[PDB]
Amino acid sequence: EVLLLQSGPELVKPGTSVKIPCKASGYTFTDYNVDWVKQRHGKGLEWIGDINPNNGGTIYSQKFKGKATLTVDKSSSTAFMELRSLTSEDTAVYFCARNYRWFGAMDHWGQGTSVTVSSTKGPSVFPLAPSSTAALGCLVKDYFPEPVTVSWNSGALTSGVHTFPAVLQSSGLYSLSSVVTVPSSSLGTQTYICNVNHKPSNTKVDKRVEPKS
Amino acid sequence: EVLLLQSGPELVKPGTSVKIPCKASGYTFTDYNVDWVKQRHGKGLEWIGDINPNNGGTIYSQKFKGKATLTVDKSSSTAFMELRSLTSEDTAVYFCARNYRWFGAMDHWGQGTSVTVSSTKGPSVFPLAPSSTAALGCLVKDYFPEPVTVSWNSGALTSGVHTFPAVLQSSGLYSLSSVVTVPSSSLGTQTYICNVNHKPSNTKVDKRVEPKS
Amino acid sequence: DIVLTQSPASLAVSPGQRATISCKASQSLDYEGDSDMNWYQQKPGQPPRLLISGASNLESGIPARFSGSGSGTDFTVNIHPVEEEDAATYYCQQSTEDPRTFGGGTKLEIKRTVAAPSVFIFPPSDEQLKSGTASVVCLLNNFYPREAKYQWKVDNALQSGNSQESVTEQDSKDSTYSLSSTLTLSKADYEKHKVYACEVTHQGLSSPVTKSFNRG
Amino acid sequence: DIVLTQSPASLAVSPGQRATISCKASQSLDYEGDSDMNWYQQKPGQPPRLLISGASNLESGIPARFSGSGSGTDFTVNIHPVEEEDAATYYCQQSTEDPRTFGGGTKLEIKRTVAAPSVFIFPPSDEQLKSGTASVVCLLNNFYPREAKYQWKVDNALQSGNSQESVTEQDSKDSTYSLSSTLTLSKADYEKHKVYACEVTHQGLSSPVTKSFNRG
Repeated sequence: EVLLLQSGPELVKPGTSVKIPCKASGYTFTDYNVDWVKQRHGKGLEWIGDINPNNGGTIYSQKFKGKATLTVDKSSSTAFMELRSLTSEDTAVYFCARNYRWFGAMDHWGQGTSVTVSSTKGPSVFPLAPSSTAALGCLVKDYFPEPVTVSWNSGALTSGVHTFPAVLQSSGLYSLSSVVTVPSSSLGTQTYICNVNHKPSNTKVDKRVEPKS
Repeated sequence: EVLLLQSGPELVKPGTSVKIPCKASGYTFTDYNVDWVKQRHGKGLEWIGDINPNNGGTIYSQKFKGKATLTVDKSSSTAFMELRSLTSEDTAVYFCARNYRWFGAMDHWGQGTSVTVSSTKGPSVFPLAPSSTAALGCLVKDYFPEPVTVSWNSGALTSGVHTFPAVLQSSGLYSLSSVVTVPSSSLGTQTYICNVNHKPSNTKVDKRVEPKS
Repeated sequence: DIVLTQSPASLAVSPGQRATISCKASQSLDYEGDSDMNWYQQKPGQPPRLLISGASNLESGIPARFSGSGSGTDFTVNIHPVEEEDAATYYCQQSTEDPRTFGGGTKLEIKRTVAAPSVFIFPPSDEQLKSGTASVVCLLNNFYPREAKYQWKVDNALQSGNSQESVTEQDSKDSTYSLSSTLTLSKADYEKHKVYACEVTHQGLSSPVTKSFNRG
Repeated sequence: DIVLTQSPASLAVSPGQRATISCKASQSLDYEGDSDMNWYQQKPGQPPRLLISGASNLESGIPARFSGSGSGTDFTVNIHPVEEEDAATYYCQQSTEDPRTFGGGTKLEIKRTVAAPSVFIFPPSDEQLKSGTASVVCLLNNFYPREAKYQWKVDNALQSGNSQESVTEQDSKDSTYSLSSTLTLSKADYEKHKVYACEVTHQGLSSPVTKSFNRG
């Protein structure tokens, strides 16, 4: 019956603005206030504010006046919260909830929308040149978020290729390596260019790998 | 196509006689000899003999003359082997197989009938009297083969009852214990009779358990 | 800015136990005859669920095991009994004054169920001695977890290779096991010693328990 | 009573290897131009399967990897190559004279596949030094089984906590893994040392292999 529905996980850049929905159903909607609550990873619950869907009247917690903007659509039976000037401090699961009003109790909660506010970064791509069958590769480094896909010689080369799983570093950036074993004779002829796709930053980086002088 | 079918695992008493079938199908049957072969646990293959289904003519290995009797039924397209004077020495998987005849090669084999020749034995049933809630039981001992089922007070009593899994002893006989926890007050009134079924020996043994004088 | 201070911060409890959490409030929550105190269970990776609204009123579909409480500055949610499904962070919250504030949360850890073995020793029956063989039985009853080191010790002498053991399939309900070890000897090797015993070790026990009997 | 003596009694072989079994016979099996020598594979808990009838003639549906052989007293079944499905007891059998007799059987154990890692070291690219950070990479390629102890050793000094590692999902076909460890330092902490190395241990290797490079 009573169901509150929020959007899925949002990745968003510092200094922009996310508008989070909340689709109310199985009850009057226009009769109950909708409260909003912020929760950081493994931390506790922070009340943002509530909006009465009837008049669109809003009460905000001080800490969020000028950060959050609570909106609604009576026609679409849906609440909204717009967070601005996004900083890392705003990385959190955000919850809409129905207010019982008599005891001001959040009685039914939304699944919650996990919002992450960081900058998406394409990888630096350094080559792994061989010096003697030999192995060569490129090291994708400092990328956010997952995933990156790596082809070799524009996908022409596929055997010997070990594109490894990604590794999170302290920096909070990912880094994988793609390596390929090849005949040590073809080093003098065949050119080896690894291609690095990263749909998140619309990036495609090619890098020739050539033995050290 | 070519399928030889034998009976499942036989338990049989020393000094009796098992007749093992072999249902031939997907070939002429009356055109190919059927050889018989004995195999003991983790040992090798011993030829018993062969019968030509046409004339019922039989060749036997010396070691088995007077032990085995190879028979057939042309009408039922089925071979037979009758082992007599059964001793433990005859515990083995027995195989029927089709003879290629040109090279005398067993070309298609039966799944094999595992024959075990030992005496089936009902359990001795000793009581486990308590002396102080208290636990009591009976120890089923020296039985062959599995299974034994144990009720308490003719199945009237069922709570507290732990009929344990069976344990093979050096003797080659099984032994389980059935125990039950009961109020230490009811020791002075309620009678505790464990009932021991063993369908293999048509045995049913009742034993009252009563505290030691 | 009403500060609600939950106490304790973290408790570990066994299912079957009664547990109580407490919200102290910087000021009274009592207004117009009720107190606007509400409690939320949040299970890991799930949104919070309201249990108690108004420091007493159970929410629909919340078990009676959960109870409300009091007024002024002192509030208490009680779980009687606790069940394994209760592992969650419990949050207290006021609506007396804007801003609606939450307590710091209380982490409720369900303790691993530990069942000590009921240990019972059993001497051989007269009917068996007459038949020439002696069989002593040590029962470890309803123990959890499976790991359990027991040992036959006849007149303070560690026996070896003269005992087999069976173990029950873990119980569907309480996950408990039972073990039965059968030390077997000759009627001779039996009328030779006095105190037949059985030392049992298990998490559940403080110190190892030794069931023994005399007149061997 | 012709005695067939199989040799060897038990062999352990890797898939990819050629294996040969031998039946010596107490007397010649040669009669009317053929030898009445037959070989059976028996897989555990299955009936025997005939492979070779007449010391040469492959049975229908038996792979060409299995071959026949010779005459007189010397017979040989050959598996070229051996596959994991070949783990079985191989029995030799004559039909020259009644009684039909079997050899003692030869137990064929398929050896656990062991793949040594192809170890490769990689120095940081010029393009990266310019950018201020150094990243050395040690590749353990196509190793089996998973267990493998490697270590970064810079100018014979065990490095620690300055390297992360990723591992490939076990390959569908050859079950091989690959590992890539990325030792990360500052351009400073790089121009400080000379021989950057990487010691690798694995069943597959006789002695630990150390890939190293100079001009650090």
